[PDB]
Amino acid sequence: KDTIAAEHKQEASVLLNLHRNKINYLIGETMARMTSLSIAIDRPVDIKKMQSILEKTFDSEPRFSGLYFLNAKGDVTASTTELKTKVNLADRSFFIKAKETKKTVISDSYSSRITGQPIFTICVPVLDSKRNVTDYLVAAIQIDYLKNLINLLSPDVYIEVVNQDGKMIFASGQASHAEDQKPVSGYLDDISWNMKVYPNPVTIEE
Amino acid sequence: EKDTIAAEHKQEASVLLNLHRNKINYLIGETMARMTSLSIAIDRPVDIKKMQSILEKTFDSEPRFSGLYFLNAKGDVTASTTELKTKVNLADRSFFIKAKETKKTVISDSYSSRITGQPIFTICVPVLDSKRNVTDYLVAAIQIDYLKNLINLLSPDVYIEVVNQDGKMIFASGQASHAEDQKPVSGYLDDISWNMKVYPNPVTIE
Repeated sequence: KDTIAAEHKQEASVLLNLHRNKINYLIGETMARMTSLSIAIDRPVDIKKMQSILEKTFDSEPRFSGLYFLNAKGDVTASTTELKTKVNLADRSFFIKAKETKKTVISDSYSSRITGQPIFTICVPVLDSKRNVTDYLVAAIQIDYLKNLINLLSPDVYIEVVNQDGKMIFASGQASHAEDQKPVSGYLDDISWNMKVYPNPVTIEE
Repeated sequence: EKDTIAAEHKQEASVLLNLHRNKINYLIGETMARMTSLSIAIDRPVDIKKMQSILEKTFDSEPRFSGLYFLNAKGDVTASTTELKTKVNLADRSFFIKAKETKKTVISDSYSSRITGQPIFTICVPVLDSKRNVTDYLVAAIQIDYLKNLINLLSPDVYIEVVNQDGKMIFASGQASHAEDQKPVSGYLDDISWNMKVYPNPVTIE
């Protein structure tokens, strides 16, 4: 029984690596796209050009809740989501941190002010020649997209992702599959979310 | 007995194979993403002075690149992170030929850089006008050494080999003597036809 259990633990550890890599790739690639956009856009930014870019970047990319451009004040000035009212994001932690650090920020999860759904965001400050922040690129990723990705590959195993405060980010599978099991866990690269993959129990065969 | 520890050594070679393939696949995917976002963000028609600055900013602090270049439709290098001594034309390169014909991103096999003289592989992204004619090319050359050092840094003590589809050695990490009497766990990368072979460690006295 110890031998099958050990196979099951190794399998869980394989899934842990597989699924974290998928998420790390999505996050990393998005950081790289937003960074390249911030570098290549011609100053001063033409807002209709930026709107076109965001739409083209968004197109056929289910990972995104939306892509947005903000002015120095945090007003959303371009948006893949058709906005019904003016939106300002200056109060968001990621915005406060991006402004302060003048570096890319990857936020914890929260409920989108624009769509009402759970997202997390990658924010890249756009700088002028004097290193002053003039604008912000914001890529909002849909948490549910990540969850569904994992669940489709691994429907029969219980996987949890939680943040440092212990907030559930998402959970995939039936928690019952986890009974009497200790999980195999590990953090993501760009955000301190911890993924826990529970090994499946040893069945009657044996 | 032995067979049980050998099975563990094999599983860890498999873990390493996936770790390292994931790393290189990410590097290639991220670089493609950076180049495609660049072509989308920049004003058209492309201004060569602005492209030159963008390439320098992209290249700066990126050990991965041998160099970044922009080619005109004839294959002349028109922007370059590498100081050029004479005119350079890459129209004879296989990747250029395939990029021109397919009008899609191409990833090349390894070769010796005409510009730096070092072993590299390149990622080439054609730039198209409104009517889908190819007018220019973005070229990102990555140093093989960078990949080799990347693998070595993670796994000094195990023998790993990367060979292309024809059996040409791309690079090896570690001492070949560690592979003696072992069968490798192997797999191809995603976007380039290189096969990575990770040899498990021998069973020790313990």
